[PDB]
Amino acid sequence: AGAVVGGLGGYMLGSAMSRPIIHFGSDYEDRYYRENMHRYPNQVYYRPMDEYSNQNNFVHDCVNITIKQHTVTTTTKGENFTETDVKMMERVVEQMCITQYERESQA
Amino acid sequence: AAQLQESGGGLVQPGGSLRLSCAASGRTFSSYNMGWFRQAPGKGREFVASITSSGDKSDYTDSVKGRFTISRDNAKNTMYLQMNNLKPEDTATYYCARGLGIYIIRARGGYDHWGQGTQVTVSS
Repeated sequence: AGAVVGGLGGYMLGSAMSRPIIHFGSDYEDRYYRENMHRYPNQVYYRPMDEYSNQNNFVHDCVNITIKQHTVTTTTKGENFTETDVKMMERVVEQMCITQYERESQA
Repeated sequence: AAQLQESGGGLVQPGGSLRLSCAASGRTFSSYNMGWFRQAPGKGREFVASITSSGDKSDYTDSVKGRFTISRDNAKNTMYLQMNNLKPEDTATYYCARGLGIYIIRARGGYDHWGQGTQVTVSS
């Protein structure tokens, strides 16, 4: 699906994904993630692979734009993300963006 | 028709330093995010660094982070790229460009108004 974000088109909005379970190195944080993960994205905004020369740049945009857009939309519904929430969203959305890169790369 | 023009390129020894400039015509410089890209023969144009309209945030590609510094002088319609600890792999034509949309990104499609470029060659 094509998309416009922040006034720029040429984005794609990926499919709704099975959001991975991320581990953080304590059981507490792992449980916090399980209890909160429904608040985090399950789909990612990205741009065509050919607009980058490397994987890290593709993934950086995907993480950055996805979380920006998610924060806008969810703020309008009364959400507020803690520092911990932001960190955890960065980690899961990074994984989902790397998975998407690998789909683009094998195509 | 805002026009961008790069300058400051040259031939630099490895480990050397160069400062590039990007001069903008017109009267809306400070209203737009801006970025630097580079292109070497055989490769496509790739992200180097970016800076928001107000200068409040900047961004870099991994391979130049810590060596290169982007800045802008909003009173003088000019952006700069300070390139330190230059390496052979930094050889390229460097382009400045104006951001599209409200967010600085790394993608080629995030910018337009490309200048004609300035050549940087780092010897080896």
